[PDB]
Amino acid sequence: GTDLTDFRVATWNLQGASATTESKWNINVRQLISGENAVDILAVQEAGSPPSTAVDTGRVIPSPGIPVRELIWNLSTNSRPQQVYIYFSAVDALGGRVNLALVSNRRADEVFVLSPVRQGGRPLLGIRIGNDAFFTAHAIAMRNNDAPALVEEVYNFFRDSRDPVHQALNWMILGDFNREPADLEMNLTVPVRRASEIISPAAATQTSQRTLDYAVAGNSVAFRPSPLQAGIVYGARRTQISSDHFPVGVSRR
Repeated sequence: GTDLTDFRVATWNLQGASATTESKWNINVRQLISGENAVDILAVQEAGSPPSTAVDTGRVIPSPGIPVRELIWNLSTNSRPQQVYIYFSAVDALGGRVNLALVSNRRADEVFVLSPVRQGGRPLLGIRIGNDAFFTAHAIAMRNNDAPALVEEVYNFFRDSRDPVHQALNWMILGDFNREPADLEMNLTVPVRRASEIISPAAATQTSQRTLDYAVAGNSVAFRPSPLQAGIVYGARRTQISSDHFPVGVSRR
């Protein structure tokens, strides 16, 4: 119990494309995951292609026909955070504008790959570190979209586990839900509402003043609210990155 507060996590839709993401990874993602205020886990949407120097470990990951690879990314041989692990899903083997990733400063103990909940939707990619699981999500930009069903899929996945320790993992879904926080909350079933909390920043997370990028923390057997808060990473700076979404960080209030 009392888990998620040990981690600084974040989510960023970097609006990347497979052919041109080198700077967004080698500069912008690198800055989020290293240095004095590094996040431990970063969820990425529209991830493009991973850094050219990150190398597949060959880890065998069970998956229901969804591409997923573990890569090691060596960042330095001095700077405290020396290497990180990337879990990358090429969603399209074609244009590549809706790929997903998780970056972590610890190897994943377990990797989760859950199927899309709607035709044309993205899968859910998650990792477990100890008693906590973290997912990256990218709901469809449409009216009345798949965000509630994505959250419901994660809640049911853990509830249905045969192992009681897996049923009680603390989970967090970080992503671009493509609807505002209250709009997601009101469209969840009663048991999922009572078993989770939405953690969202007070500010807009994209340039159109909408709050679309945030986190849902939950536990499928015994939920207790966590003292977590979300904020805009770099909210105090005027940034010139080629994404219309801002990174959103989550950690203890």
